[PDB]
Amino acid sequence: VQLVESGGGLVQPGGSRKLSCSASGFAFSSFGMHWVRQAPEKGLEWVAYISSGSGTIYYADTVKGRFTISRDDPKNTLFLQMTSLRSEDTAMYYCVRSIYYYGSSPFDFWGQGTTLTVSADIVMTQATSSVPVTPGESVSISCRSSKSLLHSNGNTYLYWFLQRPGQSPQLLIYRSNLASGVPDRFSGSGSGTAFTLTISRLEAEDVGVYYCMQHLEYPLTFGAGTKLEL
Amino acid sequence: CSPFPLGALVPVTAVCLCLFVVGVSGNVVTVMLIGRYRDMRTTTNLYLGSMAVSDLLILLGLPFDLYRLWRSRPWVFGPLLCRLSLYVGEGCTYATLLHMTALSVERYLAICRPVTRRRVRALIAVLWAVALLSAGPFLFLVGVEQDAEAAALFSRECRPSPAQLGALRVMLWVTTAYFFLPFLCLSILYGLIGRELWSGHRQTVRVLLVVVLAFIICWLPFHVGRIIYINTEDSRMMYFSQYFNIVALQLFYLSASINPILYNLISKKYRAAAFKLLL
Amino acid sequence: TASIAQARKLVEQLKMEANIDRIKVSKAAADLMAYCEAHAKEDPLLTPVPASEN
Amino acid sequence: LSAEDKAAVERSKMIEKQLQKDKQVYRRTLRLLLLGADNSGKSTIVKQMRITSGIFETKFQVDKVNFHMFDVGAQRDERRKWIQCFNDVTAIIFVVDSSDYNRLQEALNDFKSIWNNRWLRTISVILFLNKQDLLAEKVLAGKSKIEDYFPEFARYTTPEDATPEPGEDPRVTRAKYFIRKEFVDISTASGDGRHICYPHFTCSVDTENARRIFNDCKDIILQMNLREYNLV
Amino acid sequence: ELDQLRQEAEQLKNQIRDARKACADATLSQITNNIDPVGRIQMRTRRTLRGHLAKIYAMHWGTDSRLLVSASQDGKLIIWDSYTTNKVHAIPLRSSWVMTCAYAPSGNYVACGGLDNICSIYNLKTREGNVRVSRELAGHTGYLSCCRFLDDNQIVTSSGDTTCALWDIETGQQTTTFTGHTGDVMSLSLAPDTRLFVSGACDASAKLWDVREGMCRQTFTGHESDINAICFFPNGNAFATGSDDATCRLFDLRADQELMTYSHDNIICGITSVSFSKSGRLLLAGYDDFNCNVWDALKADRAGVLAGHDNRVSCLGVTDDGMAVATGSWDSFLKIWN
Amino acid sequence: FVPIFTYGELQRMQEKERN
Repeated sequence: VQLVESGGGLVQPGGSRKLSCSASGFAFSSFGMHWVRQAPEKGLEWVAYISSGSGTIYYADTVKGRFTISRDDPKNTLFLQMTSLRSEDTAMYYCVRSIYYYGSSPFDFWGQGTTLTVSADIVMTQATSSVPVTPGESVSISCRSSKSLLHSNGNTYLYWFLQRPGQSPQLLIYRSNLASGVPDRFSGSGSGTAFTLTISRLEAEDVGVYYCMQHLEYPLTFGAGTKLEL
Repeated sequence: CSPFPLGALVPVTAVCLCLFVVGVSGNVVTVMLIGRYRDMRTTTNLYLGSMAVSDLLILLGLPFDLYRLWRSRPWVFGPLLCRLSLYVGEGCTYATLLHMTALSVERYLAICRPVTRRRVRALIAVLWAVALLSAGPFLFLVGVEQDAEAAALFSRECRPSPAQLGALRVMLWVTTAYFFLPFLCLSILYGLIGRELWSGHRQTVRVLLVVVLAFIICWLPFHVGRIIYINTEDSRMMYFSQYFNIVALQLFYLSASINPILYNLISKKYRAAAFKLLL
Repeated sequence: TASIAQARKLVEQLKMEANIDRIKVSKAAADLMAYCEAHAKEDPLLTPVPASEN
Repeated sequence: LSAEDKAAVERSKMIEKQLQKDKQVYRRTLRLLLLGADNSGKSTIVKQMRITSGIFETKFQVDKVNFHMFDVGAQRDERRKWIQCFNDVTAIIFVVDSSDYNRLQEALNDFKSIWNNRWLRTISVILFLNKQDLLAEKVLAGKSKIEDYFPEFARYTTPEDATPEPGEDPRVTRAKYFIRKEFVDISTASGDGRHICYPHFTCSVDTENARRIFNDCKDIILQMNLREYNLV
Repeated sequence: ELDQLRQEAEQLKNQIRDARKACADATLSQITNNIDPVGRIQMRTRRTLRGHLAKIYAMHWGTDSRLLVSASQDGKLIIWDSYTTNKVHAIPLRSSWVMTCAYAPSGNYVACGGLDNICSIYNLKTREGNVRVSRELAGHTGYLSCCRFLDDNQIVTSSGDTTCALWDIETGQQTTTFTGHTGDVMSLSLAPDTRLFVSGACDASAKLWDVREGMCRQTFTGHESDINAICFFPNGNAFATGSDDATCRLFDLRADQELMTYSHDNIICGITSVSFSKSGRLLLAGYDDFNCNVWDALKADRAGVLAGHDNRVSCLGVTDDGMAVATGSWDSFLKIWN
Repeated sequence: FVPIFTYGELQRMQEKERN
């Protein structure tokens, strides 16, 4: 699995630019694609979403109408026709794969991303923005949501992402359930409205910012981000 | 002066009752064998069951019609009853014709080849809808009773409307499409099936020949008599058309009653299921 | 020769089967009944649970 | 209904569409079973009819019709069990070398067991008498006669409707017709009109084997239609 | 020499018979004669799974009672979500004539077997997201009859070559071989402890096998035809075996003999699959009469009849929690009961 | 619907022939 984004550069306001990402090492047709931006010194924001076979497409309220997403399954590449660029649309976009089935782990792989230097919704909030901690001490991060994420089926649609300095976000927890490749030191538990991420023992490689996300509805909303200082 | 005096009416009534009983028994047996057994619910079996249901619905009209032709002066249970009496019968006739055409086409595509249950059911539903829509005008053009205070009340039974008779005429002239096209289809398809098989096979071609001959002899007189009816100009013409139309009625009921005899009872699986049900 | 080998194998197989501690049928049936009764309430098939648990 | 559930339902619908597409190829492809003893020349047919291993699949296409022929591999002679899987097939290709007068009884017993099977009661059997040249040579040389194996060969007479081939001696024709009659005697037994055998003569060099199987499959499909479509 | 060996074997068989008869102090039909009756257990089709292109032959429930895998001779293995009735994965098999399937207890791997004589293990947790062949276990000189996973690394397989083998997915070699049977093995049955398993073959007899020692300790007889199905009791001390004689028998490992017989003068069709409930009170068995009758394990009385299928019931499986039961048939449907 | 004349249309027709 590897995702290499291309098409970034300096574009004047109101211009047109199309980002292209090359997929390889996995079934690009079976996995759905997502676009998440990251403004400089800011948090993550969901841009759009496309299902397998271009059967289901959704856009965020801030990009609906202007930007359009398209995929090419035969060639195994993703396109993002970005028209009518604004001064506030400057951000680094990441291409993320996802698959939906019983036991799946959506948002498992995050691409390298590309930078584009131009020129009710469940709002997530975190009371702790910066928590300096020492190595080896058990760190506990708390999260708060405005709407109960507990669906009638009993599943909790909460996602935790860890973006280390100079690296793409990494999925830690997708539903208490531990993702593949993540050590067992991380653990998540909470109620329908209160969530807490507890670390058994922090290490030197655990430094970074923790971003939370809810997947109860299509308009995915990220959190403010909790950074840990060594 | 009376229509079809008692001299020849008693045999007509007797044969009508006999054909009605035979057709009702056959349709009931066919429906029971098709519903009770799952293996008897194939595409052709579904067509045969729908055709038998249509024929039975037509046979349920013999009662009322036997009453019209015996006593046409007294009431006919109101206009709505007659209108529906004429509409359900015409719709079931059109549905039977369309089902025969579809079964012939399916047999041709299956035997003369060099199928889906959903598709067959959708086609049957479309044919039923077309048959019910084509008979629509019969609910407004005809079926309305039409004529000392109570002596005045007598002499009333469905008759076509006097001013709208032209509409009924131009409609029955278009109804001929339900004869020429199915006749051509059945003839050509049976001829091709015989050329492929006969040139088991002998019995199949003989059954097909008997079926097409019965279809002709039973349906052509019906349309001929109806065309004569809409073309009545003289008194003797009407007198002859009365006999021609009662003969057409007898032939139509004979066909409706013998349909399962020619289609269902001739099959091996149908007879096997019938024997397994009775034992 | 394979015949003598198969014969000796079958002979040795019956010896291991004869020297087996076999308990009476009464105690085995009693144990089976006790096991079935110990889990009778925990069997959705034997006891139909309400529609809230299905 | 959460978004993950909707995505799962969409994937299920896509899988259903894929299965519906595969149905168009599965229902149209005709499956056939290839049976025969070790001495049978079925391998020569498989190698020439290309127009601890288990099942062997052979696929060929003639007249735009895709045929799938399967040959059993290392499975033992216990046929009553694994034969149930090959039911509902179009036909079963049964090849037997009629030139070996020694093991004809075993072939007849196998054909009787296959024809009188509880599960193959509605499956037809295509009989191919391979290696007719060796049979002709053996019956013309006079070294081994059929009377030494079957006592009825001396009393059998050639049918009146027998159309011999040009350049063939009457002895070879009589022998092959006697073998065909002996096979038909068991084929017609317990037939009940639900399955019919198709005796045919073929050889190792006969390239027309694909056409005979095609005609047999056409006839079987025609009979199945006549039965199902209420025409028999 | 051989004559003396056969005489000694006959004498040992007679001694074993006399010992089994001596321990028959009382039958199960007499002790359970005063127990309360089970009544009539009515089951209705809750979910109807369809999509297979050919006949369904085998199915198995995993650790989670929500996931379900079914095998069909069309060459496709579909994982069914019993709750949402959604198709999770589709595995295109290389060999269409599949006869069995297995679901690992961890839920990461699944196996299949048929006339190809090769057990192919498919990985479901591949990082690439596509189901691929993990190992092609070959070596059986016959069609594979049934496969069952012991753990995430070991798997036992049965074939019609009269021999069974214990495979190691890590290396792909037979760690243990069983050659005691005299007929084609049809189905296996793993104990809840995963230490012992009993199998039945066409020799009308079932023998208890050992995973480590690899030697048979007990041999059960009493059938008059081929044993097609076999299932172990939830406790692990007994098991039932189905045969084409339309008579199901219950055998106990501790008693080393039959305890009860399930038969009815109206049923003459053979048995294809046998299964037990969570507690073992109800015994479910599939018959060739297009129905699936439920028998009382302690009274042998028919507690119900399942006639939701229109073709031969080829398989039967009960969830680990007994919440629902699945019945597969050759009509390409897989209905869920309760 | 098989057209069959009624007693009413017989007398009407007869009265028309005799003017």
